[PDB]
Amino acid sequence: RARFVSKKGNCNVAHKNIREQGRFLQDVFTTLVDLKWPHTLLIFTMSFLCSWLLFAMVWWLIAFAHGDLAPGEGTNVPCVTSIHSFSSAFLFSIEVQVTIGFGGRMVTEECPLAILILIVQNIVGLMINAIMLGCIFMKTAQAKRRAETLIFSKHAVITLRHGRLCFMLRVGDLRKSMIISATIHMQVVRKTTSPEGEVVPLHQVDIPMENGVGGNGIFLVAPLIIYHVIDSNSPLYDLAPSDLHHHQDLEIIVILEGVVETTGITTQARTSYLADEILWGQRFVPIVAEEDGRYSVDYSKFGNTIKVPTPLCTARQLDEDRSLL
Amino acid sequence: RARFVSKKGNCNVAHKNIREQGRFLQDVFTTLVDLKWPHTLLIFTMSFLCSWLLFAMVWWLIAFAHGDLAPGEGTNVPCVTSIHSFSSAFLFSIEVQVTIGFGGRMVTEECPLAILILIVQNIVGLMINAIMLGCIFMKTAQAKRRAETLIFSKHAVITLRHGRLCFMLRVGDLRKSMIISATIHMQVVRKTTSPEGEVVPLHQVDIPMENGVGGNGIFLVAPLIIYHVIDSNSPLYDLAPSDLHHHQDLEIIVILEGVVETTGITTQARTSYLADEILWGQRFVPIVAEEDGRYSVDYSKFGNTIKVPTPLCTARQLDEDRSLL
Amino acid sequence: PLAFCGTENHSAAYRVDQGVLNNGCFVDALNVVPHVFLLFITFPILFIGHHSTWLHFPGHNLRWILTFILLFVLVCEIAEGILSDGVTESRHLHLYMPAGMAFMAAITSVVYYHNIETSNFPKLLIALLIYWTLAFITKTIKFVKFYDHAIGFSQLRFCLTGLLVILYGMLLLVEVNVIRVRRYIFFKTPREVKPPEDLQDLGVRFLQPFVNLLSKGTYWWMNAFIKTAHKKPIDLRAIGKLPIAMRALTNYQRLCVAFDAQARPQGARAIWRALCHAFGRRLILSSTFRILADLLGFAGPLCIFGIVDHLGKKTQFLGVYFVSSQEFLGNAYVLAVLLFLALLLQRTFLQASYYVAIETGINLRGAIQTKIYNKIMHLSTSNLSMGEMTAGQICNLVAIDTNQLMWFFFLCPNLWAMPVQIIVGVILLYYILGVSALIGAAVIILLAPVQYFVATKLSQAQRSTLEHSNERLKQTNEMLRGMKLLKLYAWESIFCSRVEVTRRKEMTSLRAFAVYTSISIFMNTAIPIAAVLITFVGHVSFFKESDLSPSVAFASLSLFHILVTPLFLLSSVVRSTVKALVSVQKLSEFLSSAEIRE
Amino acid sequence: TLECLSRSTLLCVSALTVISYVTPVFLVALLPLAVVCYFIQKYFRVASRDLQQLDDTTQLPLLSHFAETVEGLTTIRAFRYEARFQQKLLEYTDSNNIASLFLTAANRWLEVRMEYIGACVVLIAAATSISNSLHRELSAGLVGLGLT
Ligand SMILES: Nc1ncnc2c1ncn2[C@@H]1O[C@H](COP(=O)(O)OP(=O)(O)O)[C@@H](O)[C@H]1O
Ligand SMILES: Nc1ncnc2c1ncn2[C@@H]1O[C@H](COP(=O)(O)OP(=O)(O)O)[C@@H](O)[C@H]1O
Ligand SMILES: CC1(NC2=NS(=O)(=O)c3sc(Cl)cc3N2)CC1
Repeated sequence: RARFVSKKGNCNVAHKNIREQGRFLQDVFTTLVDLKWPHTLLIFTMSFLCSWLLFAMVWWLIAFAHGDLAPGEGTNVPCVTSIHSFSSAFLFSIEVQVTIGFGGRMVTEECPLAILILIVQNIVGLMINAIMLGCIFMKTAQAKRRAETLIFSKHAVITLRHGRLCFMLRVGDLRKSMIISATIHMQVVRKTTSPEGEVVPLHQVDIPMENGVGGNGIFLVAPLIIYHVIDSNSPLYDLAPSDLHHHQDLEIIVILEGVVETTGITTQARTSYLADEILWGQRFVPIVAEEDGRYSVDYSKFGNTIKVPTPLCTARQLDEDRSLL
Repeated sequence: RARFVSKKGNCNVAHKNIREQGRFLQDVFTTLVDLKWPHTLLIFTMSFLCSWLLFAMVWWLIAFAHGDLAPGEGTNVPCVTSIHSFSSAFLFSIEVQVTIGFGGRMVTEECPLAILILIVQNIVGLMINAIMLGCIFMKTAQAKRRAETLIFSKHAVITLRHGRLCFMLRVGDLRKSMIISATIHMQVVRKTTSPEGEVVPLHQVDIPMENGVGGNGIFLVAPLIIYHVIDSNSPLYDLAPSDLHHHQDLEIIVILEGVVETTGITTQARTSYLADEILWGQRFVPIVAEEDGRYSVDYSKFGNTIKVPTPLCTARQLDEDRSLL
Repeated sequence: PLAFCGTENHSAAYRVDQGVLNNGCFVDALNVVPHVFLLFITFPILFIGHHSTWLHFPGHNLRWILTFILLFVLVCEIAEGILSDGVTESRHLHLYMPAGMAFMAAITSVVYYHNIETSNFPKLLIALLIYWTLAFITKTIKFVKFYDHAIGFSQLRFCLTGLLVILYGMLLLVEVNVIRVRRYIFFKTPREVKPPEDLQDLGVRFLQPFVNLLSKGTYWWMNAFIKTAHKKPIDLRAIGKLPIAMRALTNYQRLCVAFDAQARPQGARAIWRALCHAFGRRLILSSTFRILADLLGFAGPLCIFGIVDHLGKKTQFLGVYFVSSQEFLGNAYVLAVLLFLALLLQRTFLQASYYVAIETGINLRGAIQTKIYNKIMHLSTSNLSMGEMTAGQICNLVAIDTNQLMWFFFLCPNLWAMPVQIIVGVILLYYILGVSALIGAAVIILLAPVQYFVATKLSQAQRSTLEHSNERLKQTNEMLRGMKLLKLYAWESIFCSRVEVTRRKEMTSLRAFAVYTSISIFMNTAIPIAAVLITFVGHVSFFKESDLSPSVAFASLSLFHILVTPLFLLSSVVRSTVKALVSVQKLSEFLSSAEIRE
Repeated sequence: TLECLSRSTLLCVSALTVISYVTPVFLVALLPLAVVCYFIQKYFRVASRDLQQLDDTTQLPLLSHFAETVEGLTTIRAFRYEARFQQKLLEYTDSNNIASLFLTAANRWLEVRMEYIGACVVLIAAATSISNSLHRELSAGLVGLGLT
């Protein structure tokens, strides 16, 4: 038994046999933001250090070629003043590229090659600084860990609301910052087989969320019980309490796609519910109460359920029992 | 009586019993933009000042360890020139990290540790400057106070349009800049109880906005009277003028989610309407008139209502009276 | 001007040609690095960052105690550094500024640990670990250099940096104990402690067993209640539920376990031993806090001795003056600071002792009440039907007798910790005065048989008072319940006269108690005056060992007052003790009465 | 209580008069502490008056629960209601015990504040007297009087 999505909300899909033509190679910047903070920090320090060292070797080679490293008797203007060793060229490359300019070492106007390499180092340093500033800004403005504050209940509950036998959930927002345009996309993942003979191993069939006039949008401030009515068109129509064990291949995946108000970048919180994690005949305990000041949400009862008397038949059998009456 | 949303449009939901595992701690940048401008300014000045002071103590310790702080007789090259006290190391740390480089104090190439700590301070200063520039840019580009120019009327009106007894509102945009993809999401918040026995304290039931072909989108330039038809499927079907007082638990919440044209970040204006703030038998006065140049909106009459003869029955009783005729 | 090492011999202290590590005032510069590292790594984490389900890490009590000792030793280091640099013309910043930086770092470290413990973030404790490691290294180098220049134990700074490196090593051992128990580093991470069951969902609001030692000793968690009582009256909803250790059923089962351990019945002695087995551990804890408070109460007279002796009136080493322990103790202001700190600690310990004793008594009350009710449900009505006991006496076993036993359990740790305070006070009186203090202690001792005679007479008088008061309350109850018949028969004055006769016997016993109480108060207020007079006359007229001096005289005056303060309440102590003995005796009489056979 | 109150409230005013005689500058520091004490007596006395009353109103249903148990013992044991009434006793005892515990902890709160104020009195008087005896001579005997 493997899960399509983990409980934390990371996909367990392992890609293989990808013939690579450089389409992972062209998008350097997306991969550069995809790396972890130690890896991005390592590339960030290594690119600047390697650029300083490269132009350091260029400046040191200029000072060797012009005769500045040799002890001059006098009346000889160097290409760069006060360059005596490789460390002088390294400190001068740091002074040029980070634009510090201590001024013990400076470009004289004698050698045109020194002026040209000053131009080249300034343009390359501006390119590297702009690319690294943009990559670091995209790294900081990521909303991947804003989605970790969107909590989903551990168990999901199939019970009766208005005599419908709906499948319900619980979604809560820990932070006080709003998630704008929050939409809920629920799917059923199974190994469905067509009558013709087609076998789809992970056929995703979306289920409608019974909230509002046919819309996926929600307004998430307080935790909400998000339910899908198991009607005739639902894939869970033949689901029974004799099912919903660990060996069953039923999976239900909930996506919360929204925009963070503060950063303005869309995010999503994925979650999965296996068949053994779906409880039949329960009901979510209410957690919001009118306190003395205002409404209060008791998050200590966020995933708590209570056993409620429901029929132990499938939804189609309950519909047939209504048809008989 | 507590309100889910205030009239200004801030939620009064008080979160508690949140067991914290560091998911408020991983998103440093989102919290860093969530702080007020004095708090962000305090962190902004404190991070730079503490980095300057830390590397100042490092440079001063180097000058102590090499013997530069002692009065040298001569022929002794210091690690950094002209460092005589702690204030010299502090000014030199400011010169290095902000890349000023006055050049009275500069790194000589004698001590390799000074070169290494120059590299480390430059990399750390680039990291701090890039993170603070990105956080300040996200702080300035926030559209939270663009939503404060989206005004909603103080009272809301239940009256007859084409014999339907619709609930109507008023939404206006103060600024001349467009809000792109403006969508209106209206909800009814009550303590609804299911027939099975489930009690949801703040059950949010969305109501359809009767504007266009089944869409939430609006085109907001002039103020618009936004109405929801109280048909059979609406939760306000049994609402009567004997209701709509202060003790009634009915709340109606309007969300305007759009994208600001100038900044390109989505925003939302939330508003709430209690039962005593919903007026029965009124009608919004028209505020737009053809002036000599072009159309003019009189915002002094923006929330004004006039009493109009409406039936004092509920919507279901009016529907039954139509069925009798 | 304002140099880290003082500008002496043309800034010769900054010359590091002789091995910068063994050059002094650079190791003091090396000591600043872990503290500023901790401040700069901790201030953003605390600044950028309600939990009703907080737990505590292992070694929590030990960490708070070690932090308090660390703050005290750093204050002493600041004081000795300010004392040491006051002779040279240039102020040596390396003597007191690293110690103040260490003090601020230790305060920030304990704030960071408390925020982590109330937020359950053990993985961040690595940062504290690094700081302690750095601090340990930067201290031990200094200690090694102080050993290599032959400082020795005659200098206070050597002992203070030894205490510094010992406390840093102890805090490092506490940190590695924490990573051993809870594996927040790369390991299997198997251990989860979980919040206590009373705190998480039961709804208790008496947070005293669950707060840290600073809020356990200062009672800081009460503050919000003291605020909210202004805005809303305190009711039985603002007060939560009892904790499981403080519940009546738990203390009742503990008392039943004690009685069963005795049987594997009743009587006063067995009830006393059962109360000992059930609650004497908490009584020993309160007595230990009272013992520590009594020991720190003697820091007052000794500081007065030192301060007034100083007001009545050395080694250069590595280019910086060093202060011996005798010079540090004898320079007035420091003693005042020490006295202030000692007083604070003493008061905290004393309040802790009081709280523990009262908590124990309340638990005892609950257990006793439950046992009394469990005797009532198994009682026989023939006990009340034959005049063996009355319902007023059975209700007074809860309303009166349990309260007397509870107040004696309040007063028990003071009686347990009194002789240690008496012995140490007499020893310190001999240390300050000499043979004159032995004469004054002999004057105090020579009236102890009179004190015992007065105490026995008070015990007999209070036994007679309780015996007459029970009969008076019984007659008053039977008069009040049958008042209509007494009015109709005009017998109100006769029964009022009978209650007056019983009250007259009670007033005779109370008059005997008040006469011997006045004798006890006069004796315990004239013993200090006569003792002080005989000491201060014999110290000059009889003996010529030393001069009188204001330091010796006022320190001995403080010691005499501290020693005679517990003797002031002898009448109340003997009254509470004999009321407890009577209450325990009649409780044993009630619990050993007849029952209903199965 | 009257003898204890007389001794305490007269030793306090005698000690304050003595310290004011030997160090008049202590009077300058006598004013803010008397402010701080007042604020503490502002905040404690509202709470304690609740916590005493709630301690008394929880003692009445406890003691009366004994009074109806003894006189109705035959009736309670005839209905086999011993366990229910013992559970009622457990509820009443828990209510009274936690009311007494909150009263105790409020008292400890007040006493910690007042004793820390007394330690501050010792520190201020010691600082003033020692600074005087190092600057303006107090014969080194009035200092012991003020400290004692
Ligand atoms: N107090 C809380 N803080 C944060 N998340 C919570 C909290 N309570 C429940 N959750 C979310 O619910 C899930 C666990 O639900 P469950 O264990 O049934 O709730 P509870 O712990 O209240 O019994 C977790 O995945 C978690 O994300
Ligand atoms: N001239 C205006 N400028 C800005 N906002 C307005 C204006 N008039 C009304 N509003 C909005 O309408 C609400 C008040 O409506 P109401 O007081 O009934 O209108 P009026 O003040 O015209 O009688 C306020 O919350 C405000 O946001
Ligand atoms: C209250 C204090 N002073 C004091 N106490 S005493 O022991 O009663 C006594 S006896 C005698 Cl003679 C002179 C004195 N002075 C300050 C302790």
